[PDB]
Amino acid sequence: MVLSEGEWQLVLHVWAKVEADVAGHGQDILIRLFKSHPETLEKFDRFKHLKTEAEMKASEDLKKYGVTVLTALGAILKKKGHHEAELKPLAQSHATKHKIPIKYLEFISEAIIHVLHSRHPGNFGADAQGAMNKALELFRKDIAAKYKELGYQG
Ligand code: HEM
Repeated sequence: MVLSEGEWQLVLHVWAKVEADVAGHGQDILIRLFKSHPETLEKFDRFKHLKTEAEMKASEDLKKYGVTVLTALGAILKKKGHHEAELKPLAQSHATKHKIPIKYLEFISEAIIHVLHSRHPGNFGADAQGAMNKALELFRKDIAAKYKELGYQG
């Protein structure tokens, strides 16, 4: 797939708002993911024992990971599709060490779109949400193709 420059503009305009508070957005997104799809919390040995949202909110480890995820994804989005280098080490670790099925990447993509819609309604109208969705589909598609080269396709 290929996004037009106007679609990348929409994606990078709302991402610039997320970047004013990377740790807060990271928390919201992961909590939305774990509340919606609790099976995903099991991949985290660091904090799969968390039982409630309150515990999740108070976890410093969870907030750190949120920053890790959003910083890596922000660097990929800013490439505007030229992200081959960035995707290599990510696809290897998620396919061979963590073992994250593509389906889980779809789940976190939904959680991102939900939180942007909640926090940034004025910069996340239908067109900007369609463009973010396209940017995340592109990301999943390219990661899925690398999983396959790596021997995992999950
Ligand atoms: C937007 C999508 C995602 C991005 C950009 C991302 C990025 C990262 C980065 C940069 C790391 C640390 C370096 C490395 O291990 O490669 C990491 C580690 C990890 N990721 Fe993610 N990730 C994403 C989705 C997921 C999902 C959906 C799951 C699980 C349901 C997952 C589970 C893990 C695990 C278990 C670790 C190890 C954490 C540790 O113990 O510190 N990732 N991820």
